[PDB]
Amino acid sequence: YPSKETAHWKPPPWNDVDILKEKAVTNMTLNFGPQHPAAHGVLRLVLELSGEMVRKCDPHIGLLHRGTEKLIEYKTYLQALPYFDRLDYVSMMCNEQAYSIAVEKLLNIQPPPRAQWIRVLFGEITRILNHIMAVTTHALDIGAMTPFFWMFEEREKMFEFYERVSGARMHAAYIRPGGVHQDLPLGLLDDIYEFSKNFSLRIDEVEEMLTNNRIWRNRTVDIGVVTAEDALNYGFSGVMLRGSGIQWDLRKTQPYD
Amino acid sequence: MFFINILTLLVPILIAMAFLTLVERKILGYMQLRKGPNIVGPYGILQPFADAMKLFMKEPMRPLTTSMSLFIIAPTLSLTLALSLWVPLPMPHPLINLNLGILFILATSSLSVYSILWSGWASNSKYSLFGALRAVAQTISYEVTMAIILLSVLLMNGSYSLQTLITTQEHMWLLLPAWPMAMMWFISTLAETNRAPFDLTEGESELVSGFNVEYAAGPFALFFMAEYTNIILMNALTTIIFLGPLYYINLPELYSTNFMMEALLLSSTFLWIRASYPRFRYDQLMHLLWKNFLPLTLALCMWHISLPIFTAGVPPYM
Amino acid sequence: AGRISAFLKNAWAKEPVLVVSFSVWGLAIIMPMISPYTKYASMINKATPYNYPVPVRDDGNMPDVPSHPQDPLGPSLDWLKNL
Amino acid sequence: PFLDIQKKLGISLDRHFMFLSAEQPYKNAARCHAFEKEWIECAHGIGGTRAKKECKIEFDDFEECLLRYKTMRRMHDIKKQREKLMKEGKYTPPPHHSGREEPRP
Amino acid sequence: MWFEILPGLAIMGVCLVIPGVSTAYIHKFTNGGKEKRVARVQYQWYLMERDRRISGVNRYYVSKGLENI
Amino acid sequence: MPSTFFNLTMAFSLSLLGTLMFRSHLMSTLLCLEGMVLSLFIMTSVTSLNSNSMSSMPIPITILVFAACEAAVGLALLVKVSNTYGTDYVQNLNLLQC
Amino acid sequence: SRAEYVVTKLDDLINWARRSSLWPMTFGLACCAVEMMHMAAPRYDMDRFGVVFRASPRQADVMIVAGTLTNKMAPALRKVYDQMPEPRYVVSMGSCANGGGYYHYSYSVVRGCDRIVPVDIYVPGCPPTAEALLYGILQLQRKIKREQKLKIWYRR
Amino acid sequence: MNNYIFVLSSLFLVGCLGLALKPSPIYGGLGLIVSGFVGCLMVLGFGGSFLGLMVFLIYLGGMLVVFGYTTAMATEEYPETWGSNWLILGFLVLGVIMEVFLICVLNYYDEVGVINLDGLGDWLMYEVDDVGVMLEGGIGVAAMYSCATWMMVVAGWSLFAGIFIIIEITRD
Amino acid sequence: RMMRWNQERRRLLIEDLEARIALMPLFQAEKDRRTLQILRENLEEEAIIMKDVPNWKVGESVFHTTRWVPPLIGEMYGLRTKEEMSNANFGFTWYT
Amino acid sequence: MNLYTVIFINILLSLTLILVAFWLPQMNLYSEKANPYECGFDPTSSARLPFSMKFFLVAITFLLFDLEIALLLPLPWAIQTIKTSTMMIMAFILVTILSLGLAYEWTQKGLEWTE
Ligand SMILES: CCCCCCCCCCCCO[C@@H]1O[C@H](CO)[C@@H](O[C@H]2O[C@H](CO)[C@@H](O)[C@H](O)[C@H]2O)[C@H](O)[C@H]1O
Ligand SMILES: CCCCCCCCCCCCO[C@@H]1O[C@H](CO)[C@@H](O[C@H]2O[C@H](CO)[C@@H](O)[C@H](O)[C@H]2O)[C@H](O)[C@H]1O
Ligand SMILES: CCCCCCCCCCCCO[C@@H]1O[C@H](CO)[C@@H](O[C@H]2O[C@H](CO)[C@@H](O)[C@H](O)[C@H]2O)[C@H](O)[C@H]1O
Ligand SMILES: CCCCCCCCCCCCO[C@@H]1O[C@H](CO)[C@@H](O[C@H]2O[C@H](CO)[C@@H](O)[C@H](O)[C@H]2O)[C@H](O)[C@H]1O
Ligand SMILES: C/C=C(/C)[C@H](O)[C@H](C)/C=C(C)/C=C/C/C(C)=C/Cc1[nH]c(OC)c(OC)c(=O)c1C
Ligand code: SF4
Repeated sequence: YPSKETAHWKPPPWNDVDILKEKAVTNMTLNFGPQHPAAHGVLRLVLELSGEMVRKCDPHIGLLHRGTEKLIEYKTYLQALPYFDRLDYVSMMCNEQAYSIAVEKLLNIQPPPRAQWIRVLFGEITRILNHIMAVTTHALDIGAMTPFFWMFEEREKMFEFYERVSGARMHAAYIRPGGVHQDLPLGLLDDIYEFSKNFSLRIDEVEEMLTNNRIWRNRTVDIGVVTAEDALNYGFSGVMLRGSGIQWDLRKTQPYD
Repeated sequence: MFFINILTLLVPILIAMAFLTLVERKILGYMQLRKGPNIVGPYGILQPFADAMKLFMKEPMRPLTTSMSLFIIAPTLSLTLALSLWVPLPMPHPLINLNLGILFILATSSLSVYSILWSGWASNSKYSLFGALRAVAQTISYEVTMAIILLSVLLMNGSYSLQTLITTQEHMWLLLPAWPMAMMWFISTLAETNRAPFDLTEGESELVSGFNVEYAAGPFALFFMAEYTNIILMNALTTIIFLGPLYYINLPELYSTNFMMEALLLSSTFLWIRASYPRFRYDQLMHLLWKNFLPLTLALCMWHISLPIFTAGVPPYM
Repeated sequence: AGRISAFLKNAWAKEPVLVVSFSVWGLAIIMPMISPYTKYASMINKATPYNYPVPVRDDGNMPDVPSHPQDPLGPSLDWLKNL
Repeated sequence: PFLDIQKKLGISLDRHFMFLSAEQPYKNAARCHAFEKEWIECAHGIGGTRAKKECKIEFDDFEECLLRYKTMRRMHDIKKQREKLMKEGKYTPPPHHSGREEPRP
Repeated sequence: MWFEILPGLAIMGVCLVIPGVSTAYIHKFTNGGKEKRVARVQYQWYLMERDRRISGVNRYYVSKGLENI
Repeated sequence: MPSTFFNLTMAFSLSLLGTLMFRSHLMSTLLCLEGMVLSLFIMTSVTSLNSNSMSSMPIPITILVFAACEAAVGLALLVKVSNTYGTDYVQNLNLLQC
Repeated sequence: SRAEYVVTKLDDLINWARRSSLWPMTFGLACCAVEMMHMAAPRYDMDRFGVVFRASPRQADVMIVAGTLTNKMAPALRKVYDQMPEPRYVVSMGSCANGGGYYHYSYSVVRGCDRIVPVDIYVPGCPPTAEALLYGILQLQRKIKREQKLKIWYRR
Repeated sequence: MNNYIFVLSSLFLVGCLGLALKPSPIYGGLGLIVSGFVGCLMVLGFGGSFLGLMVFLIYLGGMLVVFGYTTAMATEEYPETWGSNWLILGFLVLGVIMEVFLICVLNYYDEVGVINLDGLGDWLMYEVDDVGVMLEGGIGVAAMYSCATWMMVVAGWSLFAGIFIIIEITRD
Repeated sequence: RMMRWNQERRRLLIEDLEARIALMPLFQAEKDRRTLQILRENLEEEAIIMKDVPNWKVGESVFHTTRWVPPLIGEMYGLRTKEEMSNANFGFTWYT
Repeated sequence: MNLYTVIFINILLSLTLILVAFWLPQMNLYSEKANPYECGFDPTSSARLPFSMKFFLVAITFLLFDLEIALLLPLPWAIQTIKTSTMMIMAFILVTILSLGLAYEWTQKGLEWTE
């Protein structure tokens, strides 16, 4: 029997499944950085979160954009060299080499035989420098802080080789188009050798703490899996390629020096 | 004369709590190939007092979005329950003698989780709310096993009185007939006290500082005093339960000295553990406790129910 | 009978927590059945005297109820002293 | 019950702890065990309607032991009459009521 | 070196022994040179109350032996 | 004892008023159903202790046992109400008038 | 006077506690922050001076600006500085922070962190060696040692 | 100390008054902890011990879960507190006035029956076996394993079934 | 070793309980006398206090039965100082 | 009484340190200092919005297991009974159905957090 007040009632659905106006899906939007012990300085990682599950990652970079490529245009090819120290400022002499090989190609000149061995020597010291920073600060974020202090004593010693050739612990400005700036001081290869004979024990101690640890494996195994074909299509390189099985290394495939 | 007896409990504990902060920073130091504090006083002995004084002259924070009643209550509760956990501990004679001391320890410990929850919720900040909801997750993880582990050990003891554990361990540590429960008990205490590799509520790496990110100054100092008091207590409790110190009715001084040596040693292993391992993921903390410890704890509960029955080894009621 | 050994070795390798949990669970249900001491658990609990043993009026037909506690009659706890 | 199964099977699932005078652990009587045991034996077999009138003496005594309404009333009257006398000044309690007895034993 | 940790570890040690020793002695000092009577069950509490009543000074720890009968 | 039961019984009435007088959240009405369990448990516990009836002390525990199950089943339903409308407001649960 | 003397020694007391507990904010921008990690490394062990890195600006005393401050990051640096409870100190470390450094003429760089926050100590270098930063940190403790807040309150 | 139990039951009453006004479930869970704690102290005053600590233990784990559910399902932008709304603040104050009135009134028309303010404390413990040994509430609660084993069957089954019940209720 | 030490503790408890049993007759004799005097001493004061109250029967019971009903604590310490009453209600439970 | 005294003493210390912390320091309040913290940028939304609980099923399963602790805690008194066979059989079954309940939830992906 219709009554004025129930004049708006509708018959129920034929299967009790009531259509509902689509519910608002809202995730928690969180700023992760810049000032955050894990952001590596200047990452404003804006995360959309459901609980603690990450729905979207929106890296906001540019908090350390300093116009290096425009500044380079007002410099000579030598004045511009120190900008490359401050790009990957953990891999200084490797950056200088990349810039040095470019200009040498354009100049059509060749660095001499000894300076190519100095540049590969310091090219690999810098890799050990870079991998210590990568490995231990990566372990530091996960929560293992001791390996960081063990290996940054080894970095303090490699900084001594940088200073004994260039006079600066980090920004050496030592690899230059055409060769290296100064020759090795006498007695430097002994110290590099003395360090190198002992360094594999240092790697062993770090590995004893991480490689077979079940709390390290659980935090890292099956995490951030990237397939080979997506590695290539995303522009990845280096370990991000060789971690996924791809056999590529420019030192092997397009060798320099 | 009872008030003087509070002084000789709450003051030595608070002094011992402070130096635990110094011992932590120096043991972590030498384990990391450095020296830790050693300038502020002879070998840093004054460093704890500097940090305390500085924190109580630091401006305290009253964030505009904060719920002040619970914001203030939470640190006050934290330090109260840390000190209150101590009054029943027999060393070898307790300040307050309770028949169900073990339950008083269980119940007081649980209620202290609400200082993490209320502070985090009252901060009205995203990182402090993440920290609080890890306190909830961490408690749901370790609570069920921790109580059952105590039940298993107390079926060899006969009661919930802590002072009766002294008499149970007159000829042998409970560590021997119970080392599987001690292993599971020990890991629970690291989870109970938010200690690495279980510092998930704080977890500076992922959350900037977790539940106490909006706390500065003296209110933040109270949270830490509570955290480090609990470390000593949980290891002091583990020393009574499992590593029963020597007790001679004629030499009560012997029990305290031996009790201290083992409590210091166990407290060091907390600092040793913090320097050695990476941090768990708080979802994996639940899986550790529910899929490993809990199946073992239920079996050991059933083992220790039957064990006094088929050896005629039922403990006495008194 | 042959596949089970393969399974048990497999579980024992990769799931010792559960293999230990089932064993201890099942070992706790057997041990009371076979121990030659399970019977004393009741006896010792019955031999613990909490309430006062209220004496009974000696009518005269009680030839196996002691008069004095140091009589040679009545329940004895020698089995408990020498247990 | 509505299906006296327990009575039929002769078991006792919950019939044995129905009231105060039931068996207690370690033979510890309940408060007012004597009175209740009397009331339940008075009203046994005569039915509920007869028992409501013919066991009123047993019940009103059990009800008084359990709830003690008259006892509190009576001790309220003694203390209130003594309050009145002491305000006027016609009664000073004995030494053994003011905290100065010679204790027994 | 590592033994420079000891100065703080030794302070912490002395601090953790004051609670146990001070409580044991304070109990003897407030209970006539005897351990503070423990009362877990009602029976033991009754014995203390009886001892308090027959002492003569309203203190349970003033024992009276065969001197008193 | 007399004064305690009156205060305990009035405590139960206040929670029955709280349960019967809804506001927005369904979770708040669930907490009043726990205010009632707590009042009943404390009454039963005091009754049994006062009368020295040890054989009745199992019963207060079962009340807690059968009160948790409701709290669990109540919270499980509150999850399904939230998964539908995104809140636990009672005013949303009104489709069944028709 | 006696009170003026007592105020002086109370001033040394509060200063000493702030000198002996400087908690820098975990916060570095570019390559200068690598040398700040070396100062925490074993050889220098700033922890032995009572210097502990704390992530939250509420729990931090000192903000060390260790790298380039770009315009995009300038408001955020100020915000975490505002949220530092007082007393609070800034160490500007490196040419970038000191005055822009190698990027002084860039359109996107703040020409010195001292346009954004008040700076207590300037540490030169690109980067300063960990000892240079350590000398600067220890030069901040001497600045605190010269603090005279309580005495000045007395003469108000 | 003669008013001790009366005060605990008065605090318990308020905790349920605050709870009945239903502010944000963050505070409703705070009232249950304080009422749970107050109520625990009452069972202790009357001679209990195991029953006192259990209801306190159980309600500590219940409000932990309830807190997790509030932040996920029962939270709005401006959570209500007892002072948040003038109307609720009125009935919390007024509610306390009424009890001060009901107690005073009902105490006037009977003097002994319900509230006997004149005799608070005189009637807390009625009897007590002064030379007893076996009297803890734990012994009474432990009877579930021997005498009232039926209590434990239904209790165990209640919890056992509940796991199956909730897994189906929450299933996707 | 736990087994052998718990069995020894069971014998020790039996010895300690048998000591109590050997003494309960003396406590029971004393409890009766102590309780009877306290009830007699309230009766000697009700007679004094409530002489001049109409329709008051001093010592009147509240029970139809003439069986001995043990007194409550409130009946027994009700005319004494509140300290005695607080002791009987909380003496055991608050001792710690 | 002692246990009440020692805890007020604990509370008064926690209160006393709270008062000194607020009335001793020199405080300088302004809006930008007292805003919430979020790594240097403004929050994009209040922190009071719903926060999905991915372990909710385990949360309510904690309640059911929490009350099953309340049933096992009387055991220390229960092993004092004459009816040892009964006490033990009831204990074994109780722990076994808790285990059977746990196994069912484990196999139903109930311990897994919802994605
Ligand atoms: C009288 C003093 C004695 C104590 C009184 C309090 C007893 C406890 C009562 C608990 C219930 C409160 O009763 C309350 O009723 C009001 C209407 O009045 C309803 O509340 C609803 O309307 C009111 C009035 O606009 C709004 O403020 C409220 O937000 C809304 O939910 C709820 O149903 C219930 O929250
Ligand atoms: C959360 C809020 C809690 C506040 C609760 C209220 C606390 C105060 C308790 C009020 C209860 C009655 O408190 C007090 O009780 C005593 C006895 O117990 C009453 O009675 C007292 O005085 C009367 C005379 O009037 C005498 O018989 C005797 O001295 C005593 O019985 C007092 O008149 C009353 O002041
Ligand atoms: C189909 C659904 C139901 C199936 C599941 C339930 C099966 C029943 C299991 C519970 C069994 C309880 O079993 C019952 O235990 C009680 C006491 O515990 C015994 O009852 C006993 O109680 C006390 C023991 O002190 C004695 O005073 C009493 O005289 C005696 O009968 C019963 O004789 C027994 O039948
Ligand atoms: C649905 C869940 C089911 C899974 C759980 C099944 C648990 C079953 C456990 C069965 C074990 C019972 O084990 C049984 O223990 C009792 C007492 O403890 C022993 O009984 C023996 O000891 C008792 C006292 O202790 C003596 O009074 C008795 O005369 C004697 O037989 C039995 O000889 C043994 O068989
Ligand atoms: C945990 C506590 C401690 C005391 C630790 O020992 C040390 C001292 C703190 C560390 C590691 C960082 C301190 C400040 C910070 C946020 C630096 C920026 C940064 N951090 C990097 O990695 C971590 C980088 O990696 C390539 C960077 O480029 C940059 C620019
Ligand atoms: S000053 Fe030099 S080392 Fe420091 S951040 Fe700038 S470029 Fe890097």
